[PDB]
Amino acid sequence: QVQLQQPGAELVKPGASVKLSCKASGYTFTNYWINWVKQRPGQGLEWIGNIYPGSSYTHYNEKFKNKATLTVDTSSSTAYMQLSSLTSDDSAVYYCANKLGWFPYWGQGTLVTVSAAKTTAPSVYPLAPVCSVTLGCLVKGYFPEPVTLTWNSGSLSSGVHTFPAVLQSDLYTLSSSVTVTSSTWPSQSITCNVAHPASSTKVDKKIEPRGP
Amino acid sequence: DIVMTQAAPSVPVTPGESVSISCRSSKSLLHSNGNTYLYWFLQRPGQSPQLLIYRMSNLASGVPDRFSGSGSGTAFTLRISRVEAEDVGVYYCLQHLEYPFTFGAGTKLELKRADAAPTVSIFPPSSEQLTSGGASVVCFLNNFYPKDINVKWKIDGSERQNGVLNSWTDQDSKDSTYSMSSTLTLTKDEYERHNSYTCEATHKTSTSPIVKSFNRNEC
Repeated sequence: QVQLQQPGAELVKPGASVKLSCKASGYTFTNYWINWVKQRPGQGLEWIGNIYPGSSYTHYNEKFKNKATLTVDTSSSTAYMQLSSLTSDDSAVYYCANKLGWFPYWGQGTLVTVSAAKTTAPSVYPLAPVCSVTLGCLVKGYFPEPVTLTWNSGSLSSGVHTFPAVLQSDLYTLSSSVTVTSSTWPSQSITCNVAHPASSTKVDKKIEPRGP
Repeated sequence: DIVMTQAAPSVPVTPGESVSISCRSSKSLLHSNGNTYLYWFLQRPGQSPQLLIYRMSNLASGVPDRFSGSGSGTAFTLRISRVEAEDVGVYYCLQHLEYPFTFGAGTKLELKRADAAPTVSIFPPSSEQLTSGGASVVCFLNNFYPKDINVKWKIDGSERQNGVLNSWTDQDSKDSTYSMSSTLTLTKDEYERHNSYTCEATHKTSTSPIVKSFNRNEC
């Protein structure tokens, strides 16, 4: 299976540069074009440029000629995009994608946040009901975006609502609910899992019934 | 550059009915090789774009036969014969005939389903948070329609407005409803000075308030 692996996040100081990676597997990397695409939060898709890894032949959108540089490493089958002198207009998700004949495949995207604020890992709190059943998970005080929240390591996916984060004081907070049959819990195990890529942290919190 | 125009930012549709989404190019996308160089994609929240149609009219593997693509050399249409909940998201056209490649600006589908009452759940602060000196109370109002909804917090019967932050989901991919989370953040000392906590909502599905409460010491 064709796959393109991108890191979830890069925190970048204003005026600094960043180099984004895109690791390819499942096909011959040198033989197909790699494209890069920008998406600002809540906005549309914009094409940056492409590169043919066997030769390093490139095309750039004129709009990005002084912002982006595309290269490859044919030993590690990795594509790279360097972005220079970042401003707040550069905060966005950046996707890599390839083209195998008519058929494109996409990476998951890297969220670049341009800010002088420091990385902060979240505090994660399990929320049991008041003394179907609904459980919650509160993810408080992190920076930058994103996190990845799952229930039971992704095996519990139905009846889940994970909400958009809210920003206050250079820190984000997010919540999630999950709704199961009352015979399911607390007889069986339900755990919230939270990964924060910018701090390389992963935390698990089992939901336990409240005591006296 | 070739300009790609999707003139509608959003299109409403009743579940079960057909919808057509338009895209126009500033010049013909017909190649000398006989193929028309036009893609359609669907993007869901937080996800990479999913291929729907390639070469203007070919249905991609795994995409239901409810989807089709047609067009001239400059006016293109994505048609869904019967819209289902899973079809919600933002639709994009893309030309790849000439560099630079260019996308249209996106069209969101809005599914106008039947009214649905919210399911409300309230959560006292986690004991683990209290050790840190803070106390967040959370209220979920889940699977309701339409999107408009009010929440009010009351402490010992008096309205509390400060310290409340709210967030809403996009339309659910299975039932087309909305959900909302409301968080009231207090210091531990403030939380411990009161006993009754109430999340009170209003929504068009009821002529009276929808309420969930707890007493801090009732365990």
